[PDB]
Amino acid sequence: SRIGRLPIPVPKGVSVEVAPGRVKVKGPKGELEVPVSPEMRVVVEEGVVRVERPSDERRHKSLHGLTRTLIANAVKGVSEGYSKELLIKGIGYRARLVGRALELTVGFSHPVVVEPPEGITFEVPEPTRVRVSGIDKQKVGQVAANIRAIRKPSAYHEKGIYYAGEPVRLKPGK
Amino acid sequence: MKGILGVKVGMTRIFRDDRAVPVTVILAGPCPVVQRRTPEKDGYTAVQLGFLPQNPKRVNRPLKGHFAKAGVEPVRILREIRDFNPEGDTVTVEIFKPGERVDVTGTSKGRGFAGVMKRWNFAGGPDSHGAHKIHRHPGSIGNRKTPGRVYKGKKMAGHYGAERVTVMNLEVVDVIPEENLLLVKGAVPGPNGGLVIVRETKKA
Amino acid sequence: MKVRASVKRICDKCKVIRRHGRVYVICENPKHKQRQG
Amino acid sequence: MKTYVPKQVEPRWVLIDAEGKTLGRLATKIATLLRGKHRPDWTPNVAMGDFVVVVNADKIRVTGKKLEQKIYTRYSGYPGGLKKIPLEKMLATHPERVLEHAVKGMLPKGPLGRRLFKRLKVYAGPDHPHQAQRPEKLEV
Amino acid sequence: SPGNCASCSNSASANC
RNA sequence: CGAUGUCGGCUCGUCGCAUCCUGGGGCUGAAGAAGGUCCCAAGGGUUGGGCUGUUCGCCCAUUAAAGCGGCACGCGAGCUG
RNA sequence: CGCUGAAAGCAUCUAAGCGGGAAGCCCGCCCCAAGAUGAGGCCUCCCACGGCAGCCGGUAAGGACCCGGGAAGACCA
Ligand SMILES: [Mg+2]
Ligand SMILES: [Mg+2]
Ligand SMILES: [Mg+2]
Ligand SMILES: [Mg+2]
Ligand SMILES: [Mg+2]
Ligand SMILES: [Mg+2]
Ligand SMILES: [Mg+2]
Ligand SMILES: [Mg+2]
Ligand SMILES: [Mg+2]
Ligand SMILES: [Mg+2]
Ligand SMILES: [Mg+2]
Ligand SMILES: [Mg+2]
Ligand SMILES: [Mg+2]
Ligand SMILES: [Mg+2]
Ligand SMILES: [Mg+2]
Ligand SMILES: [Mg+2]
Ligand SMILES: [Mg+2]
Ligand SMILES: [Mg+2]
Ligand SMILES: [Mg+2]
Ligand SMILES: [Mg+2]
Ligand SMILES: [Mg+2]
Ligand SMILES: [Mg+2]
Ligand SMILES: [Mg+2]
Ligand SMILES: [Mg+2]
Ligand SMILES: [Mg+2]
Ligand SMILES: [Mg+2]
Ligand SMILES: [Mg+2]
Ligand SMILES: [Mg+2]
Ligand SMILES: [Mg+2]
Ligand SMILES: [Mg+2]
Ligand SMILES: [Mg+2]
Ligand SMILES: [Mg+2]
Ligand SMILES: [Mg+2]
Ligand SMILES: [Mg+2]
Ligand SMILES: [Mg+2]
Ligand SMILES: [Mg+2]
Ligand SMILES: [Mg+2]
Ligand SMILES: [Mg+2]
Ligand SMILES: [Mg+2]
Ligand SMILES: [Mg+2]
Ligand SMILES: [Mg+2]
Ligand SMILES: [Mg+2]
Ligand SMILES: [Mg+2]
Ligand SMILES: [Mg+2]
Ligand SMILES: [Mg+2]
Ligand SMILES: [Mg+2]
Ligand SMILES: [Mg+2]
Ligand SMILES: [Mg+2]
Ligand SMILES: [Mg+2]
Ligand SMILES: [Mg+2]
Ligand SMILES: [Mg+2]
Ligand SMILES: [Mg+2]
Ligand SMILES: [Mg+2]
Ligand SMILES: [Mg+2]
Ligand SMILES: [Mg+2]
Ligand SMILES: [Mg+2]
Ligand SMILES: [Mg+2]
Ligand SMILES: [Mg+2]
Ligand SMILES: [Mg+2]
Ligand SMILES: [Mg+2]
Ligand SMILES: [Mg+2]
Ligand SMILES: [Mg+2]
Ligand SMILES: [Mg+2]
Ligand SMILES: [Mg+2]
Ligand SMILES: [Mg+2]
Ligand SMILES: [Mg+2]
Ligand SMILES: [Mg+2]
Ligand SMILES: [Mg+2]
Ligand SMILES: [Mg+2]
Ligand SMILES: [Mg+2]
Ligand SMILES: [Mg+2]
Ligand SMILES: [Mg+2]
Ligand SMILES: [Mg+2]
Ligand SMILES: [Mg+2]
Ligand SMILES: [Mg+2]
Ligand SMILES: [Mg+2]
Ligand SMILES: [Mg+2]
Ligand SMILES: [Mg+2]
Ligand SMILES: [Mg+2]
Ligand SMILES: [Mg+2]
Ligand SMILES: [Mg+2]
Ligand SMILES: [Mg+2]
Ligand SMILES: [Mg+2]
Ligand SMILES: [Mg+2]
Ligand SMILES: [Mg+2]
Ligand SMILES: [Mg+2]
Ligand SMILES: [Mg+2]
Ligand SMILES: [Mg+2]
Ligand SMILES: [Mg+2]
Ligand SMILES: [Mg+2]
Ligand SMILES: [Mg+2]
Ligand SMILES: [Mg+2]
Ligand SMILES: [Mg+2]
Ligand SMILES: [Mg+2]
Ligand SMILES: [Mg+2]
Ligand SMILES: [Mg+2]
Ligand SMILES: [Mg+2]
Ligand SMILES: [Mg+2]
Ligand SMILES: [Mg+2]
Ligand SMILES: [Mg+2]
Ligand SMILES: [Mg+2]
Ligand SMILES: [Zn+2]
Repeated sequence: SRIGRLPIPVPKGVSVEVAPGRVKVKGPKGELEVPVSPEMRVVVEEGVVRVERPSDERRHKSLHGLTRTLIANAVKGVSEGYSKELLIKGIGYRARLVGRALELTVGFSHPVVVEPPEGITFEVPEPTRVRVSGIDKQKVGQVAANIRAIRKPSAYHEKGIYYAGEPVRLKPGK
Repeated sequence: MKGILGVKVGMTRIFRDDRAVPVTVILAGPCPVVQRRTPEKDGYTAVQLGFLPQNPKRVNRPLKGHFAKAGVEPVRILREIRDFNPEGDTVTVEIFKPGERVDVTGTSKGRGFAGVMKRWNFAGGPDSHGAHKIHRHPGSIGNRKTPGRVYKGKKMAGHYGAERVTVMNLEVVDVIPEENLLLVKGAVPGPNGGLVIVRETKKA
Repeated sequence: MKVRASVKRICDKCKVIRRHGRVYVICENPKHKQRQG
Repeated sequence: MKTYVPKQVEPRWVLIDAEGKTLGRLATKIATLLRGKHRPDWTPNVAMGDFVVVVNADKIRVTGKKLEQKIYTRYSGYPGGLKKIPLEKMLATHPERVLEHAVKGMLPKGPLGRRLFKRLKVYAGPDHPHQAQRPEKLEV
Repeated sequence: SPGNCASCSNSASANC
């Protein structure tokens, strides 16, 4: 029934150093800084990072759970890494990689060419399935969201860009 | 941002691809540079251009020393082109080639004291049906006790024209370097003989 | 989006939240989306 | 006896670092310096306050949501000519006006008050050109 | 007109 | 009440926004197209004519649209009457 | 409309933080503008005149007056 007090397992060898209002997480896949409220305290133990709040007032309880997850996400980010998948659906709809870029054919009068931000890598296996990959979890989700917005699921037809595991809830037409 | 000083000479029309293109003809160069405005010295970037030779017997000592430091013959007009730094020390019509687009700044023709119908295209009054001495009059100029005054900027009679006008995005139809001539499609502010400034367009 | 002075839950899936000084009712049924105003 | 009136004094020059100080609470003291009410010979109808140089005016501080919500206002006289500039943008364009506007509204209106405003010299950034006057650094 | 005789102010010339 | 000229039209604007159009939206009993309803938005735009003193209204032909109100039922030391 | 995300093990556009997004807002374009008395800046010219922050005079660089005019203009400019 609590997230802030949940100890953070740390794989080996990802290192986590604490600094005023920022923790620095270094791992195999890269590095990430996590800006932390000075009101919390981040504690490093044997292969385990922990966070403590100074009181039980709501701003401290609210910051507490947040701060633990932000650090846990960076630790998973530099070791496992993060990724999201997108499923293209629709008859003429497909995707292909061009250099490091992502080119979308989703029913417009033109292709749509998405360029990967620094720290993000695009891969197209099947021409109908895209995977967004990176070490920053928010950044991975942001890019994935950006791509999906180019052609959202239709309300009436199984056409458009879909999240992997996104239900197909359609409504009748005539 | 290229620019050059010039004099409006007059209008005609030429024929280009079985079309008649109205042109106004501008005698642009040559424009010697007499001073450069640097960010270190002046806070901005510009060239002071000279234009049209002047009888040295007419040029006072303060001006004559300005020309001296430039190594330039006395000239009748000095105007700056902002954000223009030409490689040479002389600017000529050949900074424009046909097809480019320009903005031309002149002093419009001066109508003196212009009534409200010429200056602001007001509708005047009726010319019959009882209209009493108000045929060219502007009508109401306000409300009543609220606000009991007349807006700043109210359109009223007064001097009109003889003011700076820039007309923009004019196609350069031709340039005749042999004669410092510059043909431009359309109309340009001011009278024949007026001084004009020709600048690369700011439209895209 | 319904916009009204009385924002209430309509079904058991409706959720009352507070975004940027305003009260919303978000829900999986798009008709149940409400903003107070 | 009659109340002592001073002969013309030599004004003091004074330096203040505005960094991190609250806008209104700093302006209150600068106003007091400007009026000279910190002097035991304060006369209400002449200028005898100090000259006040202020640095780092761009790093003045404010509470609440005032960066977004404090609106400076100017009226041109023309129809529809009420302009509105929030604190944020005023700070990002003419940061010295934020302090100047606050001190200005805390000075007396009239000729003397206008002169006293001229004895304020507000600068953004850590430096000022009045080295010649050798201002005494004040703590407020 | 005020003038003539139904009204009586603001509106016509001398007569009195 | 030792006078604060009274409808409408014309002229000239200017403001409000409870928005007629144009721009941005959510919901739709939204297939598409076209609507409905609500939200944001006052930058600009908001036609010509027949009838009547008319304001309004009806009608004709169009329109992206033919918005509603305030300014002494805006404005007669500006006109009309 | 989102991303990430607690309080509240889930969920949440938000409480920390980050995106997208209007003919509207700020710039950008055109014109006025240092009486902006906070009277700005740059280039050039004259200069240490003779008499008891002041006075009277002769000048310097310059300017005005007068005149011939002007697609400038009521006069003025
Ligand atoms: Mg001719
Ligand atoms: Mg040709
Ligand atoms: Mg033709
Ligand atoms: Mg000339
Ligand atoms: Mg001209
Ligand atoms: Mg000119
Ligand atoms: Mg002229
Ligand atoms: Mg003309
Ligand atoms: Mg007229
Ligand atoms: Mg006309
Ligand atoms: Mg005209
Ligand atoms: Mg006109
Ligand atoms: Mg005009
Ligand atoms: Mg008319
Ligand atoms: Mg008419
Ligand atoms: Mg007429
Ligand atoms: Mg007539
Ligand atoms: Mg009559
Ligand atoms: Mg009359
Ligand atoms: Mg007549
Ligand atoms: Mg009139
Ligand atoms: Mg009145
Ligand atoms: Mg009236
Ligand atoms: Mg008034
Ligand atoms: Mg004039
Ligand atoms: Mg003009
Ligand atoms: Mg064109
Ligand atoms: Mg020639
Ligand atoms: Mg939900
Ligand atoms: Mg005494
Ligand atoms: Mg203080
Ligand atoms: Mg003090
Ligand atoms: Mg004082
Ligand atoms: Mg005093
Ligand atoms: Mg604030
Ligand atoms: Mg008072
Ligand atoms: Mg009478
Ligand atoms: Mg009465
Ligand atoms: Mg009387
Ligand atoms: Mg009276
Ligand atoms: Mg009377
Ligand atoms: Mg009276
Ligand atoms: Mg509204
Ligand atoms: Mg409003
Ligand atoms: Mg309504
Ligand atoms: Mg609309
Ligand atoms: Mg729309
Ligand atoms: Mg809609
Ligand atoms: Mg149904
Ligand atoms: Mg249908
Ligand atoms: Mg549709
Ligand atoms: Mg709504
Ligand atoms: Mg509007
Ligand atoms: Mg308005
Ligand atoms: Mg309107
Ligand atoms: Mg009509
Ligand atoms: Mg008829
Ligand atoms: Mg009619
Ligand atoms: Mg009618
Ligand atoms: Mg009426
Ligand atoms: Mg009727
Ligand atoms: Mg009827
Ligand atoms: Mg339409
Ligand atoms: Mg219609
Ligand atoms: Mg109305
Ligand atoms: Mg009223
Ligand atoms: Mg109106
Ligand atoms: Mg009424
Ligand atoms: Mg009535
Ligand atoms: Mg009335
Ligand atoms: Mg009206
Ligand atoms: Mg009358
Ligand atoms: Mg009337
Ligand atoms: Mg009236
Ligand atoms: Mg009146
Ligand atoms: Mg009257
Ligand atoms: Mg009156
Ligand atoms: Mg009559
Ligand atoms: Mg009659
Ligand atoms: Mg009658
Ligand atoms: Mg969601
Ligand atoms: Mg979420
Ligand atoms: Mg926040
Ligand atoms: Mg944003
Ligand atoms: Mg987005
Ligand atoms: Mg446009
Ligand atoms: Mg706005
Ligand atoms: Mg100018
Ligand atoms: Mg000046
Ligand atoms: Mg100037
Ligand atoms: Mg002057
Ligand atoms: Mg001022
Ligand atoms: Mg002064
Ligand atoms: Mg002064
Ligand atoms: Mg000065
Ligand atoms: Mg000056
Ligand atoms: Mg300067
Ligand atoms: Mg002389
Ligand atoms: Mg003359
Ligand atoms: Mg004259
Ligand atoms: Mg004359
Ligand atoms: Zn519901």
